[PDB]
Amino acid sequence: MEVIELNKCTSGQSFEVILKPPSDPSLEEIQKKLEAAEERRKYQEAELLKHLAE
Amino acid sequence: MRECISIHVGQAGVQIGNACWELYCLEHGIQPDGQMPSDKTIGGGDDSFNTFFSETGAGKHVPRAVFVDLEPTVIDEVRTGTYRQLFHPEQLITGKEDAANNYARGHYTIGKEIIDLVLDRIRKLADQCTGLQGFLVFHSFGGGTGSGFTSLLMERLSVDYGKKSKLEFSIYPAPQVSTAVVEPYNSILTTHTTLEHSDCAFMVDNEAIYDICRRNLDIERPTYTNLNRLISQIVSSITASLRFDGALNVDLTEFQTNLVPYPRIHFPLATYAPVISAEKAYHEQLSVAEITNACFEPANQMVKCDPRHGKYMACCLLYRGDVVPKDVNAAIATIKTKRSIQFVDWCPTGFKVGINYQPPTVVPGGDLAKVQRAVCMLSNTTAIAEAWARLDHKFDLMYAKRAFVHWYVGEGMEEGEFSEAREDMAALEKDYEEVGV
Amino acid sequence: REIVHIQAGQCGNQIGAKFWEVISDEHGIDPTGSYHGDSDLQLERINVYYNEATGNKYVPRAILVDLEPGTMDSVRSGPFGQIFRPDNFVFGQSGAGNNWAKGHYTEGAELVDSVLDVVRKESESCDCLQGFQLTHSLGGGTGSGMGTLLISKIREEYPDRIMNTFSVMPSPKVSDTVVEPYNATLSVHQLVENTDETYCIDNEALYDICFRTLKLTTPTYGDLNHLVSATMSGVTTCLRFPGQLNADLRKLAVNMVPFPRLHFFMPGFAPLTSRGSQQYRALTVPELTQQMFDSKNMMAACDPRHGRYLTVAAIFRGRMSMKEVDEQMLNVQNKNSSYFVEWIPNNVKTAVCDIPPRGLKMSATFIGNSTAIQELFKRISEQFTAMFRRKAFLHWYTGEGMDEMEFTEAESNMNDLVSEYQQYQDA
Amino acid sequence: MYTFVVRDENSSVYAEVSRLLLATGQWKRLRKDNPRFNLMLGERNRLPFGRLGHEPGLVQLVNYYRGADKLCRKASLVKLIKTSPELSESCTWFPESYVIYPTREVFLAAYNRRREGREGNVWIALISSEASELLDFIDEQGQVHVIQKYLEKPLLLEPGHRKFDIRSWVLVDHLYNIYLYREGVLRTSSEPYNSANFQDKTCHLTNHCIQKNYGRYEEGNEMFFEEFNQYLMDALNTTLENSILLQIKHIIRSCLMCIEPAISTKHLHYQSFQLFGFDFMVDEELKVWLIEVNGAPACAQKLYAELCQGIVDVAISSVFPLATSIFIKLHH
Ligand SMILES: Nc1nc2c(ncn2[C@@H]2O[C@H](COP(=O)(O)OP(=O)(O)OP(=O)(O)O)[C@@H](O)[C@H]2O)c(=O)[nH]1
Ligand SMILES: Nc1ncnc2c1ncn2[C@@H]1O[C@H](COP(=O)(O)OP(=O)(O)CP(=O)(O)O)[C@@H](O)[C@H]1O
Ligand SMILES: Nc1nc2c(ncn2[C@@H]2O[C@H](COP(=O)(O)OP(=O)(O)O)[C@@H](O)[C@H]2O)c(=O)[nH]1
Ligand SMILES: COc1ccc2c(c1)CCCN2c1nc(Cl)nc2cccnc12
Ligand SMILES: [Ca+2]
Ligand SMILES: [Mg+2]
Ligand SMILES: [Mg+2]
Ligand SMILES: [Mg+2]
Repeated sequence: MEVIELNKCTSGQSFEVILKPPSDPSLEEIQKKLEAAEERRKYQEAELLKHLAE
Repeated sequence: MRECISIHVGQAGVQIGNACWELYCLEHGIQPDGQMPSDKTIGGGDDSFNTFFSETGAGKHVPRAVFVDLEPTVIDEVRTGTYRQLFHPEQLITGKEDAANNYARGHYTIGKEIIDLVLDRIRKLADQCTGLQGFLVFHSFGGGTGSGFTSLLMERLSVDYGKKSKLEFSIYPAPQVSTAVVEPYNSILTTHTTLEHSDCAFMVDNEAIYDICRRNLDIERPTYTNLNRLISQIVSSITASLRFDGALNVDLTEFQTNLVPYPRIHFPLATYAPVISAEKAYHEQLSVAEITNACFEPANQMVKCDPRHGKYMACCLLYRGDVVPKDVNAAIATIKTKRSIQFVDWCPTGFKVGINYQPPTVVPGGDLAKVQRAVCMLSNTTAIAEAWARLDHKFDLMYAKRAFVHWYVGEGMEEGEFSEAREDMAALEKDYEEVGV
Repeated sequence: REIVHIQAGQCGNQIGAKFWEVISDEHGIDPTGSYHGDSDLQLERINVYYNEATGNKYVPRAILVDLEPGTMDSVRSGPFGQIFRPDNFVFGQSGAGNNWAKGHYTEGAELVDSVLDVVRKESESCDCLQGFQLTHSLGGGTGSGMGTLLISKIREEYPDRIMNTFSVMPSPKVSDTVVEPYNATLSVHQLVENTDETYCIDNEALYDICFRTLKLTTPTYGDLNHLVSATMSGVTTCLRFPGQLNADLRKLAVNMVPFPRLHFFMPGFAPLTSRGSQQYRALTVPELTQQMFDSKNMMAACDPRHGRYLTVAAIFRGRMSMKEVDEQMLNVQNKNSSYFVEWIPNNVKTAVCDIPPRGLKMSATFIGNSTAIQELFKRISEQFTAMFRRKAFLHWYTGEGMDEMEFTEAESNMNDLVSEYQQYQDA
Repeated sequence: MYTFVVRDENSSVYAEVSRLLLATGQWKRLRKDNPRFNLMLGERNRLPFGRLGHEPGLVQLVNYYRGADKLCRKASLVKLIKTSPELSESCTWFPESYVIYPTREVFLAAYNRRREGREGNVWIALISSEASELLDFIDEQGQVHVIQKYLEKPLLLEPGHRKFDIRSWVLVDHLYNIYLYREGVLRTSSEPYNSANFQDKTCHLTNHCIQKNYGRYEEGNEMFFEEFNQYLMDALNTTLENSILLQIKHIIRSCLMCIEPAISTKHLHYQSFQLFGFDFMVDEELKVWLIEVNGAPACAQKLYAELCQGIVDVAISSVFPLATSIFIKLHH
């Protein structure tokens, strides 16, 4: 067990103990996704209103 | 000093943020009105606590925090509560109708209408920062807002803050306290969309927190207040190194370096000891050895799982109270001989230890007893994949019949997002399996 | 989160008025419209069902509809009749004659636009309208035919609001006319398309509960409506009272309805009580639980053991051990797990409200989405076909312009609903 | 009423345990995949331990110890004995063994010191004295297998000059009590042992199936303990208890106490028990050797009734109580 990088301050201390060594989408792509989903909602709602109009 | 902004999304995130900020104030000596007598540098400073608090000319210490919910009920309780003077009104953002427990409604329908407002309010806090580190995001997996809005917010934060770290505190769904039957859907959807945008995520299973409260606090039926005050203790242990002087985990970047050697396997297991009831008339104070040994008892973990049947990639011990390194190493030496602690072959077998001498603080009149020393272990063990296994199985049972799927498709989501999200999870389980056997 | 309430026809208005009596008592509101209550919990969510009038008087967000004035004159005469906004009384004079076609196509078409005007005025005053709840019968003409016409029109004007109904199913045991199976089958077709959640209140079950359990030899509509008002109070508990859940109609629909057409719930209540007879012994939590799951407490004459529960919502009311509630609720699931579909994990959810209903110290209300509800639709389907195979009594309908094809289509849709319920009973 | 599910339809033993449970009238069986069970009689491979102990209001129990395979796979067993200090410092009851992959340096180091000592140099995977002869078998097989010393001078029962192996059934309960069933069985060979012809099939491998001369000396080529004890008394002037069973009990305790920290469910959200089959060899000096451990053993037909009943009494009803013992508790 080797103790490493012992750092002490008034608030406490820290250190490391070793036992054994080793053996994004763009803003526009986002708004395209959000608006494609909104089209699908509006499409589904237009079908409902069309069915209700029949 | 480098600032950190906290973002609380949905009921779970908002209520856990209340608990955390209540605790933070008690730990730093900040009163409910924002005054901090011990702070002798008025109107500003670059002390360690300034990572989480900004300062007004009148000496007010205000959290670098934004609260967001798609419905106003819960943030209204903050707007009228004990700490109502702590937050500026513009950091408390609410809509009028929530996501109805529906990820798609939180991510697409309603979320698209409020994301830009939230980003502007976040931008207002970032402008007050001289060296913003990144964000700590609090949310549930199960809520429609906690799941759906969080993932939309995380995507945008990557766009607007590409260079900033993002940590998560995530509430994993448990039927003992859960509200909705569709939480497995929301959990899988939000994990898939958020995975690449989160650097490090601390999962808290409400089942684990619930049982700790029943067994160790003798609370027959814990409330959210019971669960959240306990959760705030663990969160405080984790963030103490950002708010206090010290050499370990001093910036968000260090959490990833110390706990996450692979990006996707970025879910460290938290274990905390001792949880002692305030009601007990006689209590025998637990030693360094006893609380360190409790870190390897599954009954003390934030997620119930069996680390003996996985492999470690990283392990931190975060002590608070009367602890000296000599006693830690003696305790670690004893524990190594008696416990099944296997590291992956490409990682050193060791503990990174940090000690804060101030013993944990407890909310007056709360359920936690005052203790002389406490510890929170952060370990990145493949054993946590059991929680993913549990969740994906429930997702599979429902999605095989397409049960409830029509509520998501009706909000503009496509059925294929379910299967895309589920195969990402399947990849995540396989990754944990490769690393773990 | 405002709800707009609508009651149509004789049955719709008789149970609708009883509903407003019972919950007005629970919220401490008198016939005056003034609040004379004891607890602030009674007023925290009073806005869900009541508008605030001048001088702090609460006016129900209720719209009273009928094609004849008789039952509505009775409502205005009734105990709480003065609490309703006079403008919300919308009525014709011709009557519907127990004829769905008259309610849906002819007489009701004349009146429906004036009802929609009052609905609009009530909606426009809402901070955030949740949706609508309708009280009606399916076996008459106005509540059945005009009620479903109203539902179709309300969905056209408010496509993104929730539509909830309390629908009374006809029974030959409590029967006004022989064409009730026609009216009901025509209505069920509309409900399957245009509501999100429908409480199936079966007059057959109400009769049997009054006869067999309550020991009432000759039950009246007043005795049946005592069971209805108690069930309506219970199932709206989590809408009217603050709790851990903060429930609303959409969250209820999302969690109770795995498939959009299978949204017909079996309600249940415990303890079963007859009118004006007080039970002095309270029920233990084990007893509340056992009865509320008992087929004898179901308001839809179906055998729950003949199907499987897709989802269940249970509300316990009174001062009791929530730990005991948790244990008992988990006990029935773990001891009868075969009757809960395995492919919806954790599909039984429980809520507790401290305030009990009037006259009880402990109550339990049950909301079941069970595939056994198909038994109710098969019953109506058989009565329908027994007359339709001979085109009997059809002239009452073809005289209002309907074609036999519309009956053939309605029969087919309901049989499809039946077979759809059967699909998940075997899965 | 207690609930249980069965996910290993091949289990002769737990087929009988399902019948016993149902017959009590206080156990109801559910479908394999219903999660609201008290007891899981689980599948042999990829049993989903991670999904156990998360059903609110259900004490859950399973008939397998997660991690017990480390003792029940020939390769893992060897590694466990070599690397565990609880065992290997001498470990005088396990045959020399080495793990070999087909795609060794330590193996030949001993094999050649036996060539130097002119000592017995027969080994097993399968039996032969020529390493190169069996290694050519190792690589043409393609999977991992061990190479351990073959016990050249066994104890042979007369009349027959036969060889045998001893199978002991041990149940470990949720509390980690170690229960050795008092009935063992000798799996006997009818073929007289031959020191010269190892490639000869049936005389050296005492497996029940492998003996398709079957049944000559005693029924089923199974000699139970009462007879074997009588033999040792008449023949060798000793008892089964003193000459063999003391060593067997020591070996069972040593193996299970070793892995106890890795597999115990004492503070776990679910519980485990497991029935094990220990297979032993006895040399001519009345010394007992552990051959292997079987994690899903089958019983002898004569004993199915008494043992499956004991599984219920000690391992199932201890946890789920209903409305002179057949085991010897091995203490630790
Ligand atoms: N630990 C803890 N869990 C909570 C809390 N509040 C809610 N939860 C859990 O979070 C899940 C429900 O998500 P919520 O946060 O309430 O939902 P939401 O984000 O507000 O989204 P909506 O569906 O729009 O209401 C369930 O699993 C709850 O048990 C809390 O205060 N503490
Ligand atoms: N080192 C060894 N020395 C002498 N004989 C051995 C031996 N290893 C095995 N044998 C003999 O070979 C037979 C089978 O070997 P082994 O026990 O390794 O596999 P197995 O067929 O028994 C699978 P299981 O034990 O699960 O039923 C044993 O019964 C034994 O007679
Ligand atoms: N439970 C109950 N059922 C009723 C009541 N009044 C009528 N019904 C039933 O409703 C059907 C007749 O419908 P009704 O409402 O009277 O016709 P409408 O006025 O045209 O809507 C029959 O099945 C009756 O049994 C009532 O007060 N309570
Ligand atoms: C099957 O799973 C469910 C079922 C119902 C509900 C939920 C989940 C989540 C919240 C909404 N909800 C409820 N809603 C309303 Cl009004 N009354 C309830 C009464 C009891 C239980 N539940 C609700
Ligand atoms: Ca300062
Ligand atoms: Mg919410
Ligand atoms: Mg009538
Ligand atoms: Mg074997």
